[PDB]
Amino acid sequence: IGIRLTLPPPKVVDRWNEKRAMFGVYDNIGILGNFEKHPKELIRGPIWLRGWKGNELQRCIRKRKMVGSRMFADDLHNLNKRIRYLYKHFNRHGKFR
Amino acid sequence: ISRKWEKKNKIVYPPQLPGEPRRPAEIYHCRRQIKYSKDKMWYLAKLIRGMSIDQALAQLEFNDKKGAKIIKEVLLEAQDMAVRDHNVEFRSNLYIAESTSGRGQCLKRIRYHGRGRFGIMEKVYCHYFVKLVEGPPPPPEPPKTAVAHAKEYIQQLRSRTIVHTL
Amino acid sequence: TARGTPSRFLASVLHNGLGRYVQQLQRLSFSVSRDGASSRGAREFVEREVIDFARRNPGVVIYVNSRPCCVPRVVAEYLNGAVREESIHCKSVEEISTLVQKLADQSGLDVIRIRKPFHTDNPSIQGQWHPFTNKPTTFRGLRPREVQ
Amino acid sequence: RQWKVTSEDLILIGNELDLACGERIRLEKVLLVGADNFTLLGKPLLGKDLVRVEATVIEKTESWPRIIMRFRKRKNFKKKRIVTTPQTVLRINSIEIAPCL
Amino acid sequence: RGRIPGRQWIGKHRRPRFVSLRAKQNMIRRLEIEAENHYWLSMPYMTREQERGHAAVRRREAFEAIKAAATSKFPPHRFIADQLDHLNVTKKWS
Amino acid sequence: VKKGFRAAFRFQKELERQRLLRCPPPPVRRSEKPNWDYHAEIQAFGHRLQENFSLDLLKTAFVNSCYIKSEEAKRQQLKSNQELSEQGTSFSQTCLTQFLEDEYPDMPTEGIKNLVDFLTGEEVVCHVARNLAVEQLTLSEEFPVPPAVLQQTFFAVIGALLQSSGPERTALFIRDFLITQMTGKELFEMWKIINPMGLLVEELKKRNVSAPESRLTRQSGGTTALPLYFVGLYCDKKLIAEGPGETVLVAEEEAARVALRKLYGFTENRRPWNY
Amino acid sequence: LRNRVTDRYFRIQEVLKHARHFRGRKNRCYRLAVRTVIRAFVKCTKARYLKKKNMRTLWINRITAASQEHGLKYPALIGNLVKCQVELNRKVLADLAIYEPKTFKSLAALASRRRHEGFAAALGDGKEPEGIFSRVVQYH
RNA sequence: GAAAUUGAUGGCGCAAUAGAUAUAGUACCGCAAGGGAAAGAUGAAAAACCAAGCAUAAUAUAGCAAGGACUAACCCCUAUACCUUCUGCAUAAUGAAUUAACUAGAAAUAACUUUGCAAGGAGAGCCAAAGCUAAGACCCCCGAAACCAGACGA
RNA sequence: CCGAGCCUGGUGAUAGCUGGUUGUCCAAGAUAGAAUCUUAGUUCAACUUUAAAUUUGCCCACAGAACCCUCUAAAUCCCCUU
RNA sequence: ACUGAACUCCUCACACCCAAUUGGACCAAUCUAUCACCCUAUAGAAGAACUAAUGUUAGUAUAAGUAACAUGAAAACAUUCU
RNA sequence: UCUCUUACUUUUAACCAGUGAAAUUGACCUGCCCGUGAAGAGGCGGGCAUAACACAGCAAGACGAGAAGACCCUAUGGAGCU
Ligand SMILES: Nc1nc2c(ncn2[C@@H]2O[C@H](COP(=O)(O)OP(=O)(O)OP(=O)(O)O)[C@@H](O)[C@H]2O)c(=O)[nH]1
Ligand SMILES: [Mg+2]
Ligand SMILES: [Mg+2]
Ligand SMILES: [Mg+2]
Ligand SMILES: [Mg+2]
Ligand SMILES: [Mg+2]
Ligand SMILES: [Mg+2]
Ligand SMILES: [Mg+2]
Ligand SMILES: [Mg+2]
Ligand SMILES: [Mg+2]
Ligand SMILES: [Mg+2]
Ligand SMILES: [Mg+2]
Ligand SMILES: [Mg+2]
Ligand SMILES: [Mg+2]
Ligand SMILES: [Mg+2]
Ligand SMILES: [Mg+2]
Ligand SMILES: [Mg+2]
Ligand SMILES: [Mg+2]
Ligand SMILES: [Mg+2]
Ligand SMILES: [Mg+2]
Ligand SMILES: [Mg+2]
Ligand SMILES: [Mg+2]
Ligand SMILES: [Mg+2]
Ligand SMILES: [Mg+2]
Ligand SMILES: [Mg+2]
Ligand SMILES: [Mg+2]
Ligand SMILES: [Mg+2]
Ligand SMILES: [Mg+2]
Ligand SMILES: [Mg+2]
Ligand SMILES: [Mg+2]
Repeated sequence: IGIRLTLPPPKVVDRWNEKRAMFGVYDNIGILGNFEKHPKELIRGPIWLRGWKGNELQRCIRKRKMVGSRMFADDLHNLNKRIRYLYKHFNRHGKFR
Repeated sequence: ISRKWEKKNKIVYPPQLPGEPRRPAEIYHCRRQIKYSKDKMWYLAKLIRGMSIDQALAQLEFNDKKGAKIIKEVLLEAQDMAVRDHNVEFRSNLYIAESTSGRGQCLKRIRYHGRGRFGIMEKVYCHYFVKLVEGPPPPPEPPKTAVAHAKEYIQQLRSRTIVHTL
Repeated sequence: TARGTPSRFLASVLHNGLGRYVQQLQRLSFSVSRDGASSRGAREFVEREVIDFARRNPGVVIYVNSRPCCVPRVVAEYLNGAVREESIHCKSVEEISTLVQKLADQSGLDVIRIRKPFHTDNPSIQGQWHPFTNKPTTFRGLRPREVQ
Repeated sequence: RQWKVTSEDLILIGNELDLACGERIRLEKVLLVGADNFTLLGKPLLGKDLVRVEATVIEKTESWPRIIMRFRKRKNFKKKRIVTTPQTVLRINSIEIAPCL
Repeated sequence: RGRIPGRQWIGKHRRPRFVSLRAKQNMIRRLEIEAENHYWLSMPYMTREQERGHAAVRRREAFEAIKAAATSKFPPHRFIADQLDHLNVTKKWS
Repeated sequence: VKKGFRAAFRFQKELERQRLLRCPPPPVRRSEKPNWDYHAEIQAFGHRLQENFSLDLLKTAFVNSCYIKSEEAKRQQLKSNQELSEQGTSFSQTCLTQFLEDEYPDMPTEGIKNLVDFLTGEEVVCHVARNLAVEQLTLSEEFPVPPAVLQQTFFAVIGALLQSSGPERTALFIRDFLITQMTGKELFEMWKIINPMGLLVEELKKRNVSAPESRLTRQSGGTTALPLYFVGLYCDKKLIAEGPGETVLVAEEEAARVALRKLYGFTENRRPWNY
Repeated sequence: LRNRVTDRYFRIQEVLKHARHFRGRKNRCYRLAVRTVIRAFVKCTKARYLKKKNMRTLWINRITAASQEHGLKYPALIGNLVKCQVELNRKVLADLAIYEPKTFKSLAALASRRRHEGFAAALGDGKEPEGIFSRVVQYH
């Protein structure tokens, strides 16, 4: 009974809207623009993970380091607890050692 | 919830040809959310199942169960609507083709036990359904006689084949 | 399982081999698509094999309908009225050819358990065994312990 | 296998025979030929000049799906396979004998 | 009544087992086969000195083939045709 | 709600299947349904039967008079198959009589006529037509095609074959598609008779044989509710046949049937038909 | 609930379809139907060996019945047919017994003939002429 | 676990057991601190077929309930539920009434595979005696009695 | 519900202990011991798996491997051929 | 003499019966990019799959219509009586 | 109290009417004897028995329900006290 009895409303996707049409443009800004701008500078998102990647523990550490002072009280407490738990898990648990 | 029993009275058949047997009238009636257990109602439904309207009313008038009065009221309403709307000529010329009790929407309550413990009561409700068919009640299925029983045995013997061979 | 599935006896549609063999398959409807990777094999089959198959099997009418389809299909209709629908979705040309040939060579009878690998309408030529075969007869048909 | 056969009989061989449907064949390994009043027995096979059994490849099919299930209790050992064995239905057109005794 | 203590066939007090004529005949048959085996092994064709080195060449060649198979293990070739054939997934009609 | 479309589509297909099973649609002639071309279908019919039908004759055979009347009525709001069906019926009857007489010279004219009637009857001809797809190509004003119309169309097809190929090919067609229908059938399964003892007495009188004497060859459980009686018919103290039964009368009747089969040469172990 | 199963209905049905003909809740509840269906499929797989074994047992029983009707025992009939070099298998022998009683009587007579030839050879052990049926056709 | 030093515009999110606990810190529970829910679905206008459980329809000798079958449901023959745990379980060892939904493998080192470039690789830093760069691919869930801090309670 | 209250928080405490650990299919796969507050565990060996390089791996002919000890076993090791 | 396996032969086909562990080939559904357009394809991702944790929530069973529960009597329902 | 229990009243009880839980429950088409076996069988082997279902009792068994035994041991698990 976890199956709907009617077809869901048709999902129409405009493959040629502006976003999809111009997606990927300026990805080669560096190599095609005398390397004035690195492609990572085209990344819009959280300040602490612009042009950067890492596991959950590294991401949490970076977030606390970069915006920890601007975080809300309970959010920062949660981040500290998450960093503590991730440290314990990654440094004391796992199949391989 | 489902309410198909009520809709079953709204089906309109095409006009019958002159050289066609007269289609017996069928009247579907029901009562919803009766404060009565469906298990208890089933016994009354089985009792009146297959009987004529008058015989069912007679049995229900003298049965002591609470559901008997409700079923009698439902049957009387069914008879009235069959005569008024479904073009049934005679009141007495109706028999209970179908009679069943269905589970209703029940309410959950708490029953307090001896040591701070409890049980979950259920304020049980039941539905009741009837189909009234015009015409005399069908004759009861006669018990199969020794002759027919031996005939069936001999047919079983004759049906034997040489199994697992050409 | 056999107990959970219907079964039948080995049989032919109209004693198909006695007088002359008759190809039971009569209709093959190929629903294909102009576009769609699923029916690429169906398109190649229609291009390269369907004509040869049609001329090899003159008793089968083949209807190739190219319409927008996500699952290309082949519907085989047999003389006995049986209709078998198969999906040729994402099947290569060789797979489609083998499937079509199997449909052509297959009769319309249901593909269910066959109780016996054989079927004789005249199983006995010398007389089916009964208890009185291989039993000598006595004078005047006297049963045992009969006095006269 | 050994089949007891008669004219108009049907036989279900459990494999493809690499023969087009409706094609006529001669069954060469005939162990026994029998009539109402006499029977001829090979040692172990009767002669070609004695007996001629002819059939026709009526149908080529796949058997109904057979389930092959393997299970061992308390070992997480459960396996399922579906197999369809190719089959050919043949109709035995005639059984002819010649006076070669 | 008539219990065998513990488990049959293992304990100190096991269920008695008796050899049947069938088992005796089977063992005798196997013994006869092995006696014939003794006889047929008692007559070597060549002596040890005569056989010395008579198959050395063939054995060496067989091992050389094994070594060649072992040392020829090396990744298979890769083809532009194989890479480009994937473009056919979007092959359409007109 | 679970996001997705393919599971919902599959469930819709299953619901449609269940709806169809619960309320199956009325049967519809194959012409109405898609993937149909009459010319291709009729050509495939001819090729499948492996006979050089003339297309005009075959179309005339398939078209029925009732279809013509219905078409004229619709037009208000073609040559029928009468002559072809008559020719086919006549030729089929004569050819079946020839085959049966050649195969069973001892069979009486009444038996031959009854066998021909069985082979050309509505049931057998209807079954053959349905399994040969004559019904699909049949043009009639109502569906499913009634057995009479189907039989008429089948014999019209036979007549068209006669006009196209010739008597020899038509006789081969009949042998293949109607003579095969009596394979596995019993003489009196095909030719219903009453008083087989009377028929046997008459036949033996014609053959100048003493009237048969019923005799109790064997019996078992005579006093039980499941007796067996093997009753033999003896002429001049010579056994001509014997039959089993539950009662003595039934055994005698079956022995008479066996004797009739032996006399007419249609025994179960008779020579199989030659194709 | 980023990713959720939407086919669970069909996954359950794939087993309930095989469980429909069971008794009790085993035909309705998947937790029970799956176990019962797995057991049924395992039994079906293991039942092919038993089918062949029981077919051979039935053929042997029927051949024994017919041989006893003709006064012979099954071992004697089978062994003497083999000695006669008639390679009819048990299935065909049972089919002949049921449907060709006269042919089976002929085969039993042949088996008894060969048995008596063997008895005569054993009794008059030596270089006496071989029995007519005892002679074996040689293939090269 | 440093420092000198260097230089710095929405969603491949959830869609009523999900997403905030939230329709609400409400109802309810506790003296208090405090804990803490559930759920709703018509239409443009209301001034218009599917889970379990049952019923239709109780039951026929025998037995993991099925399989081989069979003309035939049963009768015939074969068959000691599953999971976990264990040397070994039908075990009279654990769990499970059942349906629906939810519910549990996170990642470095070093290697392997596939590209790119090549005594150099990398979009400063780093590595390099064929290396370097990039990618792919391995590391679970629930459960204590406890310990400590601050509140709330006679 | 006081061997020391209750609530919140650290807290997803920790647990070598118990339980659970969800699609299909194929394949290889049960091996001595050492150390350990350690024998309910772990690390290293051994076994096992995968990939790669190379050439010998197993079986085994003579010859050969101790006196103590008067005698003193089934065998073993080594080992070209095959 | 015969019976007797999944041993072996026979006809056809073969990757298709070891726990822990390990290698591999596929893959349901979801979203994204392009396709496709009566249910899809090639790829990229991930809260990606439950006959089992005295699992959590909800529904309905079983126990079971069972254990249990209730209203002093008559009457004109004024009233009287115990 | 007992030898040595009996009689009666009320409650309970059973039947009719109304209302209506609980632990428990893998599925059950749920027999006895002997033997076997994870060392005490309704389910396995050999025997015997065997139409079908209700209602009321009984407590020999389902190693019956109940509380992840408080006895005992173990844990480099706790805590109280000296
Ligand atoms: N990433 C992100 N972009 C946002 C958000 N809210 C608004 N924006 C962006 O803000 C831009 C302007 O938003 P509008 O609402 O059109 O205009 P506006 O009210 O002048 O915008 P603001 O000055 O941002 O309040 C758009 O590009 C939005 O996508 C947010 O929460 N996240
Ligand atoms: Mg209280
Ligand atoms: Mg309840
Ligand atoms: Mg014991
Ligand atoms: Mg610094
Ligand atoms: Mg919520
Ligand atoms: Mg249901
Ligand atoms: Mg038990
Ligand atoms: Mg248990
Ligand atoms: Mg335990
Ligand atoms: Mg329990
Ligand atoms: Mg005070
Ligand atoms: Mg307290
Ligand atoms: Mg933990
Ligand atoms: Mg293996
Ligand atoms: Mg065998
Ligand atoms: Mg995909
Ligand atoms: Mg998940
Ligand atoms: Mg579930
Ligand atoms: Mg659970
Ligand atoms: Mg109840
Ligand atoms: Mg009770
Ligand atoms: Mg009570
Ligand atoms: Mg009551
Ligand atoms: Mg016991
Ligand atoms: Mg009782
Ligand atoms: Mg006890
Ligand atoms: Mg207990
Ligand atoms: Mg414990
Ligand atoms: Mg400690």
